[PDB]
Amino acid sequence: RCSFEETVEILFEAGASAELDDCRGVSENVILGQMAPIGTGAFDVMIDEESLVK
Amino acid sequence: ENKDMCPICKTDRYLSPDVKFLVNPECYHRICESCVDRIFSLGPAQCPYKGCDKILRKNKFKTQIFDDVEVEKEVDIRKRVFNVFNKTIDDFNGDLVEYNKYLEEVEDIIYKLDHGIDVAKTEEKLRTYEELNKQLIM
Amino acid sequence: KAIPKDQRATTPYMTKYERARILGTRALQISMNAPVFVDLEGETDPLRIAMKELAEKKIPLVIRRYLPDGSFEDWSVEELIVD
Amino acid sequence: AATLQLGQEFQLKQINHQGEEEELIALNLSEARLVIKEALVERRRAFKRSQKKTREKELESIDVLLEQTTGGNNKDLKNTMQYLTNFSRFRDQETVGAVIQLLKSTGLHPFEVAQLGSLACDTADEAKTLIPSLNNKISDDELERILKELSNLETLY
Amino acid sequence: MFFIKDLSLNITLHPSFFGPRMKQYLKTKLLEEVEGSCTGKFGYILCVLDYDNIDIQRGRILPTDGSAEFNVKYRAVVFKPFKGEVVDGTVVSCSQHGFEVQVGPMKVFVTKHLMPQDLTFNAGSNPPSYQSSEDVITIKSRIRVKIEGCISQVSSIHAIGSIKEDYLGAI
Amino acid sequence: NTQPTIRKDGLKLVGSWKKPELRVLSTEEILNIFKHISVKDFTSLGF
Ligand SMILES: [Zn+2]
Ligand SMILES: [Zn+2]
Repeated sequence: RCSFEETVEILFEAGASAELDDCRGVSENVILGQMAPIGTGAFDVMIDEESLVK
Repeated sequence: ENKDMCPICKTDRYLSPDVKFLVNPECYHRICESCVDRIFSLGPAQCPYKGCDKILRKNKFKTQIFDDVEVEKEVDIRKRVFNVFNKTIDDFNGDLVEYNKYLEEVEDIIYKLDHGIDVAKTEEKLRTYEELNKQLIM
Repeated sequence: KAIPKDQRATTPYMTKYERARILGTRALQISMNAPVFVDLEGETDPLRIAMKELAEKKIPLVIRRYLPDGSFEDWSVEELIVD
Repeated sequence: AATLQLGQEFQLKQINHQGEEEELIALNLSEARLVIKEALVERRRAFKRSQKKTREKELESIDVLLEQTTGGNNKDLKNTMQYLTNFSRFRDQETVGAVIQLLKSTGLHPFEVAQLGSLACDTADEAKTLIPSLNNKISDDELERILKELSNLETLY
Repeated sequence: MFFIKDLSLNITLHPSFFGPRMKQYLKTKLLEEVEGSCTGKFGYILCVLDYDNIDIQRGRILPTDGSAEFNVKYRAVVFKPFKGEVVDGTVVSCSQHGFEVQVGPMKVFVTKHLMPQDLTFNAGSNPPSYQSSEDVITIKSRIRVKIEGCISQVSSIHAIGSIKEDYLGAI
Repeated sequence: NTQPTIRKDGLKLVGSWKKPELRVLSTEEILNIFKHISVKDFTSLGF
């Protein structure tokens, strides 16, 4: 919400009311600088050790 | 007394007296908690109770309801010597004369200890304590 | 909390994003000296080798599809129908 | 400190890797040597299995044969074996079972009985001074008896 | 104290170690890093019990670099010092501030001020030894030290001991 | 005690009592009153 327009007011109300953020939003993951759940990053890639012996 | 209970903490009545005042059996001197804890916590040294030089050891304290140092020492030595002698030459057969004579000897020993005499008979009483302990071990 | 194999109700087809990340991660491993499971026809580029392994389903990976309620599923890329 | 109040991971309540509750395992310097020296043997069997396809000399020689097993990065464990062996008077796990039978008979804390079995004392005042947690939790005559039976269980090897 | 605790560690593997035998490699790494090292939370790790039934759980791929991350739960024998703990040791290095007692893998230090008054430092001897009124503290001599405090820094643990109190000193 | 009317003026808060006695509320007084706030009070406000 703070990213769009009124940054300082939203931040001040957030800190005042002890607000918590889930941090799965788009802009949130952008600001923190790591992978977001969009497209390629909307799923994790794993490894199966039982498949290496195939 | 309410005016002497620790050379550093002699008047703690208006400071909420919530600390106890321990007494070491080798000094017979009152020391408050925060002082004695540092005393035996920094090492077994003597307390400065009016220039006291007898070393205060770690732990081995006691609570005192105050019955004067004379009677407290006489009851501590009385109980200790009573345990050293145990029931030797006492309730062995039922005699009353020799029993009262032996009790007279024990009370005379405790008397010589509480009076000290000349630091000569009391040492013989200590050797008597070692002999009685050797008899109780066997 | 890991939905079992008899209750996996997601699409069995591999999406373009799953194929993309599988070819990207697999090609990245091949570039980092990974054991190749397919005989090469003379290729040098790692992406072509990754697509060669995807064409024969020799890629040893399994996808953990996250569900919106917090759960997930394990769809191996060998059982996923490509294209 | 030493007031029966350890850290978080060293609390009386422990949890194994299966999820069950387990009491804190406290070991004295007697079976603690037979457990390291014990597991190193099966570790040597595990190292020689995949390979197919007087009291001080044996200690250092076995520590060398086990040093060849490891990658030469854990010699402080062998020096710890020399420390324990130089400070150990017990032997054989049967006698150790008897020692646990004598320590658990009083109903004390595992750390307390560990400090009891790990220290060599002759009187009860020694055990009460070296162990600040034990001063009134158990009788002195019983501690002297435990030290007597232990004194009969120790043998110069 | 020599305790036994179940520890968990995250092992990182290079993509070149993804052979069918990789499990062995895991155990290999699980030894090379854990045995001999030290942690500020569990103390000096001595040995690792149960080598056959080592749980592998499931390996996860982190984003960049492509390295593999594993969460291993095992049982290990570790050594953790404690404050106010009577231990025994042998001197190694000597200093004017005090002799450095060696207790297992830990090198405890005893301050000169934490020593009785009769124990004096002697530098004229080779090696310099602490001579008292009855006991002579030398390198090869065995001394029972009561640890007063311990420091739990990451991968480094040092403790401070004393022998001023009764029933202590040379063995 | 009659609760005054708090008005904002020049980065300050002036309190008006009708009883009229108007007194300016200082920062130390407001902070004291805030120090006497119970848990249910400010947690009922959104803190
Ligand atoms: Zn005082
Ligand atoms: Zn005194």
